[PDB]
Amino acid sequence: MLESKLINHIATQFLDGEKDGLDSQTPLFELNIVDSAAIFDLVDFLRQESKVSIGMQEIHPANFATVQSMVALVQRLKAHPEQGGAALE
Repeated sequence: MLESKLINHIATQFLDGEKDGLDSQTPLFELNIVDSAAIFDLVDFLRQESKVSIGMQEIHPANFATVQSMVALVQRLKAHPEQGGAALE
């Protein structure tokens, strides 16, 4: 249900608080519903819950194409200690 919590978050600012075309298993790319702008928000949600950091370099919608894409993107960096902080404080 955590996967629908990241949806309804931006579904407010994007869809007037309605869920249609935008959900976890729904193809965010094929329907083009979510912008790359809201990816930055979906990031904060995932990295916060999973207690990890991700770099802006890795923050792009290609990796957040669906729930199964974005979940697995976090799962790869989970095995890393520290990453993303390149030329950044």
